[PDB]
Amino acid sequence: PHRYRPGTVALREIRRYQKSTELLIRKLPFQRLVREIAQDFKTDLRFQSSAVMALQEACEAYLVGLFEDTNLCAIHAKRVTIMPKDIQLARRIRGERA
Amino acid sequence: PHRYRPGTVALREIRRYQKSTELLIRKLPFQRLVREIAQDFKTDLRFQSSAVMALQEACEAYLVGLFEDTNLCAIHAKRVTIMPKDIQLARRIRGERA
Amino acid sequence: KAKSRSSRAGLQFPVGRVHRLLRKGHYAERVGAGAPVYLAAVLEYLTAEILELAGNAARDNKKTRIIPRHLQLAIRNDEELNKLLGGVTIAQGGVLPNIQAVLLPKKTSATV
Amino acid sequence: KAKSRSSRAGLQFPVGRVHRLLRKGHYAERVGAGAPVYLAAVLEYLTAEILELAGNAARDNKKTRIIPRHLQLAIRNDEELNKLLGGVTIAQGGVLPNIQAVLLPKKTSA
Amino acid sequence: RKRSRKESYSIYVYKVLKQVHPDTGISSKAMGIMNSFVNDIFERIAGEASRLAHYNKRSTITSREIQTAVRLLLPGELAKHAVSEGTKAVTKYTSAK
Amino acid sequence: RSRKESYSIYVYKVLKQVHPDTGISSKAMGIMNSFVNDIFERIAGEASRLAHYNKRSTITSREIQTAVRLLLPGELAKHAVSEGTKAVTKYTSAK
Amino acid sequence: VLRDNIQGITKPAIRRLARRGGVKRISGLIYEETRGVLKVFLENVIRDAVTYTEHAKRKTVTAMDVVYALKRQGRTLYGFGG
Amino acid sequence: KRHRKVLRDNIQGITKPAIRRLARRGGVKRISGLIYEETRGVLKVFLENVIRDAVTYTEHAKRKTVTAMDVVYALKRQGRTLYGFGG
DNA sequence: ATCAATATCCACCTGCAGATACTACCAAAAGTGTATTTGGAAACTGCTCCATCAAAAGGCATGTTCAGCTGAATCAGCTGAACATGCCTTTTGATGGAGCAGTTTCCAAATACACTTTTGGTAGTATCTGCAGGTGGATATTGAT
DNA sequence: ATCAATATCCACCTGCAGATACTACCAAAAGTGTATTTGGAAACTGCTCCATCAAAAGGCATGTTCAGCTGATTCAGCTGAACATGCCTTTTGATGGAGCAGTTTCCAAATACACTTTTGGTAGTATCTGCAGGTGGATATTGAT
Ligand SMILES: [Cl-]
Ligand SMILES: [Cl-]
Ligand SMILES: [Mn+2]
Ligand SMILES: [Mn+2]
Ligand SMILES: [Mn+2]
Ligand SMILES: [Mn+2]
Ligand SMILES: [Mn+2]
Ligand SMILES: [Mn+2]
Ligand SMILES: [Mn+2]
Ligand SMILES: [Mn+2]
Ligand SMILES: [Mn+2]
Ligand SMILES: [Mn+2]
Ligand SMILES: [Mn+2]
Ligand SMILES: [Mn+2]
Repeated sequence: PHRYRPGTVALREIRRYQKSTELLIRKLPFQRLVREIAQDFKTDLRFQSSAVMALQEACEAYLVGLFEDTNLCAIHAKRVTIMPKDIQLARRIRGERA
Repeated sequence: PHRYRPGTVALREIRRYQKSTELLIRKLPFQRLVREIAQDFKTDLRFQSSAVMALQEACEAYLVGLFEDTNLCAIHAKRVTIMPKDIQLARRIRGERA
Repeated sequence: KAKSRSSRAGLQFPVGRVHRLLRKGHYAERVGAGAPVYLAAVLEYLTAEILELAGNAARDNKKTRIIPRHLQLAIRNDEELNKLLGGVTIAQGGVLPNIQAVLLPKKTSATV
Repeated sequence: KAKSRSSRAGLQFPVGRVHRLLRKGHYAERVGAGAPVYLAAVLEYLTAEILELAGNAARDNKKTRIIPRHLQLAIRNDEELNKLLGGVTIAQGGVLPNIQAVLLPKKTSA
Repeated sequence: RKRSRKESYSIYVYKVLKQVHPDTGISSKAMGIMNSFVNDIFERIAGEASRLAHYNKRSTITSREIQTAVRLLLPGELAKHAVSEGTKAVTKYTSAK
Repeated sequence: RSRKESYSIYVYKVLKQVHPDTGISSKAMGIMNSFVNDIFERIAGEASRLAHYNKRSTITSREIQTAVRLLLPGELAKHAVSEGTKAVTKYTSAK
Repeated sequence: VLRDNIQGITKPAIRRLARRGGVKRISGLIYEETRGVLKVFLENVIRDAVTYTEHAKRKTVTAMDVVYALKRQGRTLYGFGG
Repeated sequence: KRHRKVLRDNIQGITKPAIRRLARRGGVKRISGLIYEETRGVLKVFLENVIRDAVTYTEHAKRKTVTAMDVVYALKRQGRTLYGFGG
């Protein structure tokens, strides 16, 4: 029986995904969450295919970026594990809140 | 011969300075640094005293602003003492060299 | 019977002015007669909201004259004005008194 | 008879269309004969610059067709293009392979 | 030779100040910040408006552009109130000719 | 069925001068178009401000230049400024 | 088996985004924290988009609506026009 | 003429005592020795980026005097909009 | 939990700097009210392309196991805070000079404008082919032993 | 070290999704010839920026001392990473109609014109008055013992 050690697949997933550009959230569940949030602003809305795809590209871009700055915040506190407090520090310093 | 313990006068100064709005950089040393840097861009320049003061206002505001973020980074690392690497983490996440 | 547009609209803020500045920046080929009324109102409205919160700060510091420090305490203490003016610096404004918790002394009993 | 302003200034970019867009962009009341030439040129140059580097990234990856992934690698690996576009996302760009040192495994006999 | 006329919003900010705080003055510095504030917000809106008109192939900025631009630029309760005070002053100005 | 103008003709011309045996996906072509519109607006806009700051009713090549100085980094700026000044000279020097 | 839409953004999806951002090791609390951030983003962006839609007198949110939104939210997106 | 006296090392006029006062306003309690040099550096970059733009406006206007408005237009461009000096 | 040093607070008191204020008043705005066009709301359709929906298909929710991470407790060295001492620089307030922004008048270039002549660029079409995976098998990396 | 279990690389193939290539027709560029507009060229202001310097407080530089913070160490227990499914959601593909967007119409509302009126910004003056900063003096706050 064979077993890769904690972090080894992780590093592998990093390399794999830093090499690709394909979106990483499944399309439908994103499309539902978009249509839901929008309903709170105007009812019976329709969404051009491209408009959702635009939103997803922006949205994933944003998060990937925030995970960089998060990971730099974790690392700063001599950790290798991102925690909420790290996402929090990044979004504070980015000017996004507090 | 009486002695305030390390960090009691510091806290006293935080209250003092956060309470005031006067500029904390001596005026003349700051005016020379402005003429020095400019001259190096273009010679024979003159500055409306208000142009020098506009710069000093922005600069102190920027620095005070940076120092808030820096302090956060220090604290994030479970320290109370700001270090270069805090200023750098702050300016990385701000996108001043991301 | 020259009757101010400002007065016609029920405003202090000068509609005539706001129509001329919209023309001179061009911003578009034509300016609707309602645009500079709506805008002069929104401007009046926002200056009012600030002056009320600033005056309050002035009164809170036992002053009769609003200075910059006052305006700053107003803009920064209001969640919605803060976000509007998030990327703006008020000369001679200072900062809000704010010391991180972890930095405060802890030489007393208190915690058992 | 009818010369192109493009061909006159010796540009691939359309000095006519740039002039029109400057008039009808509410940028000012009046637009000098030179501005839309100058601009057309500056857009051409910068287009040239990026395609160059991208072309090179498509060659680095054994490919003749430039894709977004090539434009991202071009821009984000050039110090001066990366600053200019620092506030821009490239759809289907991904990111530069980059793994913080401290996250790499111990390694060596020691 | 006669110094050129440099117009401000000072007259109007003062009228409004006395409306909200009849006994409260304002420093020439604070009145400075208050001028730059109006000038700033004026552009931000006029801008968004300028754009928005374009985005829909319209050559005319109307009170309908001004309003959308105000919903885009102002957060929550400032927007609601600013849109009221607008709509109101327009509805009045219309019926007040 | 109405004409949706782009810059994709002139991107493609400028591709073939620079990499005559290199192609471009539609998606890349879109990014390039966003790019040109983006920089167009950035320059036109800074030039608009400049004209207004100096009570000038006219955007000239001089505005486009200052603009390009302010918006472009160091080396990009120089090389755009040249490419511009050249194209203007070439256009003037053309009966 | 009804489940919230925000929970449609699954741990393995969030893990994948974190991986592209160079994250090795992920606290369990990240996934909710992340969904909350992702929600605020979309709110902030979609609100502005719809506001453009309603100005255009349309019931269909266009790519351009989103792009114009994303531009005034400082997140400018290349490849969807404009 | 007199030719102006030579300007050099003026960044050292941002004294250790002025940098602490600023950090205090930013609510800083303990300051490493290495901060003062780091801060001088950051300040110098900031000042350069602003003065460059400012002077770019001054030159565009064909003035030899940098105005308050040149600094304000520069600060606005850098996304550091300043109230209290005109515009 | 007492007490001593010293920082803090607060409430009056002057003499300004800066605010408010009386015009004077007048150049530039604002606005009044004709005479334009003319932008765009409105109504109608047609043809995209969007929501739905049911078959095809491949990720993810699930519990167990333990590797190794985080965070806790301890300690030592040394850094940075505080403070006393000596004194150099900046601040403050003039002055005289002049450099140079800021105004005002001619207009000769420079754009705008209205019309006409042509054509470059788009959008349908009509073909062509880069490469996205699929296979085979060789080799590298990892991890247990 | 060995040995293998699994991941990774590379060379080759090939159908087709998505390029490039081709065509015609028309919006919008360019040519022509008036019709406005502008932004230096010269010629003067007065302002305000520069420099200078003298006096003196006021803050800065420096050296000493040690409190307590940082960062190193060690460690136990906790918490995510790894790992395999079949079931459940997503994905894929095709149908009907919502609604975007193309188009013409026409009138309320916008621009342009050239008068008339009012205003707000000014320079000149006076004229008040909020509060800056200074003094006691009463009242916390801190830190040692
Ligand atoms: Cl209107
Ligand atoms: Cl020109
Ligand atoms: Mn009131
Ligand atoms: Mn029409
Ligand atoms: Mn040690
Ligand atoms: Mn001059
Ligand atoms: Mn042709
Ligand atoms: Mn392949
Ligand atoms: Mn092989
Ligand atoms: Mn000494
Ligand atoms: Mn253990
Ligand atoms: Mn229908
Ligand atoms: Mn008056
Ligand atoms: Mn006082």
